[PDB]
Amino acid sequence: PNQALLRILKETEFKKIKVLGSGAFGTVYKGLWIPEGEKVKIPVAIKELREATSPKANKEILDEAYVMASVDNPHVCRLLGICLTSTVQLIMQLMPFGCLLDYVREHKDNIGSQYLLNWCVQIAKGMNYLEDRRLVHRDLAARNVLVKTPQHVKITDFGLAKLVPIKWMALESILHRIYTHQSDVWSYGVTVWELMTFGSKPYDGIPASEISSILEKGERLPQPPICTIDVYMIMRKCWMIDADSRPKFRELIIEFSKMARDPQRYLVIQ
Ligand SMILES: *CCC(=O)N1CCC(Oc2cc3c(Nc4ccc(Cl)c(Cl)c4F)ncnc3cc2OC)CC1
Repeated sequence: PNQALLRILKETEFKKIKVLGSGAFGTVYKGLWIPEGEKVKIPVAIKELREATSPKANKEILDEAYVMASVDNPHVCRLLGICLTSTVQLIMQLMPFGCLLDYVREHKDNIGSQYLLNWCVQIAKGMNYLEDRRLVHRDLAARNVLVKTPQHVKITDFGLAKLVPIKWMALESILHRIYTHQSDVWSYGVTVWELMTFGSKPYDGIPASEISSILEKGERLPQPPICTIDVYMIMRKCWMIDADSRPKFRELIIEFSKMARDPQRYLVIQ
């Protein structure tokens, strides 16, 4: 473990400025990092996890935090600092444009095929890096991809589950609680479907308990109108029951990179 990669922050070093979101996990804020002895105010995001009733020990938390601090890839968010008190507070660079799911929903009219394909490439690059580190994300979804700038996105919330999204999970994860890189590939396929539909809800209106029976019967998310069969076939391959028959993230990089070269060929957008 490279301890230098992770800053242990003092409560005086950072300030919460505004609420960005809240959920069962806790609260996420926009704030400022003001390291002592420096002349800079750094915009950051601060995530405060809900106070644990039987928390993991501080040693265990730091061990996971070191892993999150060691991620070095342009398409995966890195843990910048941590503050451990009654709660766990995580500090990361601010991604000013928010989650990609909100972004595609707000910009449905103005999003072209090259943007969409470039995002697919960047997401697969991030996931491939995590696989290279032998790390399983387990919660990839459009809501967990953040927009640093419109053409630079990063996968977030890695390791947060350690420290249930049935509609993004591979069948084996639902039935047997098995999570692997190939189950991440299934989630990747759903994430791409979210983007191609400009933020539609997958299996809209269907209860979580019914999803597995839908998947067992061979039903899958429908082909988005803008996707050519070439793009849809890739998405469908991510949803095969046999996990090893799904594409590899390394393969997804190559395919979407090729399509990104001729976007109008692979996406038909008004
Ligand atoms: C859009 C889906 C949704 O409702 N939300 C996701 C984005 C949230 O707004 C922003 C969050 C961040 C984060 N989040 C974050 C994730 C992991 C970790 Cl460890 C940490 Cl410390 C985080 F802060 N990170 C960076 N920038 C942003 C920016 C956001 O909006 C500008 C709201 C809920």
